[PDB]
Amino acid sequence: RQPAKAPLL
Amino acid sequence: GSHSLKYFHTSVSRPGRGEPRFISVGYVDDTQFVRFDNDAASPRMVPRAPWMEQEGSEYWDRETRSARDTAQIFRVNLRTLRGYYNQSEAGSHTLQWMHGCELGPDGRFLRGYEQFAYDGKDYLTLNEDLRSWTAVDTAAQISEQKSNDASEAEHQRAYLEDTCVEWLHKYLEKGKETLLHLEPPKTHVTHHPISDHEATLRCWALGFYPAEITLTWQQDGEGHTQDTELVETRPAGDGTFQKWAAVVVPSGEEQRYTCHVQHEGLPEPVTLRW
Amino acid sequence: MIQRTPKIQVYSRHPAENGKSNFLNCYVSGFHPSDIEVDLLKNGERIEKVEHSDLSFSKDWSFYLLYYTEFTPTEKDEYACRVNHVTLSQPKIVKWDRDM
Repeated sequence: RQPAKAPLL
Repeated sequence: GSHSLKYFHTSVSRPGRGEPRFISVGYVDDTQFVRFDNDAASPRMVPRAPWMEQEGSEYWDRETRSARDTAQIFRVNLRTLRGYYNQSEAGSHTLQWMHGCELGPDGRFLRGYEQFAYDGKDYLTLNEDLRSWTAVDTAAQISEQKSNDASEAEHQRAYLEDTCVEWLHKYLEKGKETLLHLEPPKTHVTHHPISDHEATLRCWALGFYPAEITLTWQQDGEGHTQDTELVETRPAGDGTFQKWAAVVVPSGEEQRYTCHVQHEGLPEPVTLRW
Repeated sequence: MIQRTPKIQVYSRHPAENGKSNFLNCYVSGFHPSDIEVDLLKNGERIEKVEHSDLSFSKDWSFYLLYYTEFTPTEKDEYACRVNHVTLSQPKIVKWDRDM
């Protein structure tokens, strides 16, 4: 499965 | 052999037309198995491989929530990046995110990676040490500092070494009959006269999986015949791949040319002549 | 801003046999940005209801897509793919060759 939280830029 | 679990996320802003378009896909090795597309009133993560229907509704609900939240985060990032570069709202821009974990032949964690791109160029990279970031410019250095403030490398390291490894093991088991089945290429040679003195020999490789393959035309002692035309490996549309290699030979000398095909599904490399 | 023009391959799923069901594929790859127009043609006329795969990309961030439909190859029917992209001064037409 994919990450729950994607990084903020 | 080695295996990988990989995701590819793309967000493209649509000036004067609402939210950016967001599309993400997941791959196990060379097989796509999930997709998310926000171009819908109620977008869902959906399977793109038949063996993923063994996953229950809880899996799909959770993946749908994760992908919807990623799209919103990417809409924010596109707006942030537009301010970093002092760019107008009238321009369309692209933000891409790719990440994956790779297992070695021992089935253990071998390498993890994560990278961002802005308008088709490297932006921010999670290094293979999984504890540091590398920025491409001053804008990405601010993004690096945010990641440092949030221990983002530690969070992504946990996903890549734990969540990613565990679910790659599950996917490989659920789709073993196709993911672990090497499909050898079907091979043949075609002949097309160019003139009275020359002809084209085309060596075909059809219906193989995985995509990695090597095609070479041998002309006696020359293993890589001069001016061999190779096409990029291409999907057949059914999960398998295709490729061919062509060479122009003097008419009447076709017997001096041999095509070599090497693929992991073949117990030994295959040689063919017209 | 990095822009890349699409590479184009037009081909069939199975070896072409006249009068036999098959799939006409148009593979566009190595392009950026992702916005692209792809049409499959039968004797110069656009084929309706052509599907394409989910947008993905490669390590150099360039995108790839597979457009495909059902078709019946014959001796006289002329099939082709028409591609338009921001990098093209004009749309590009690539005829289908059953030997390629």
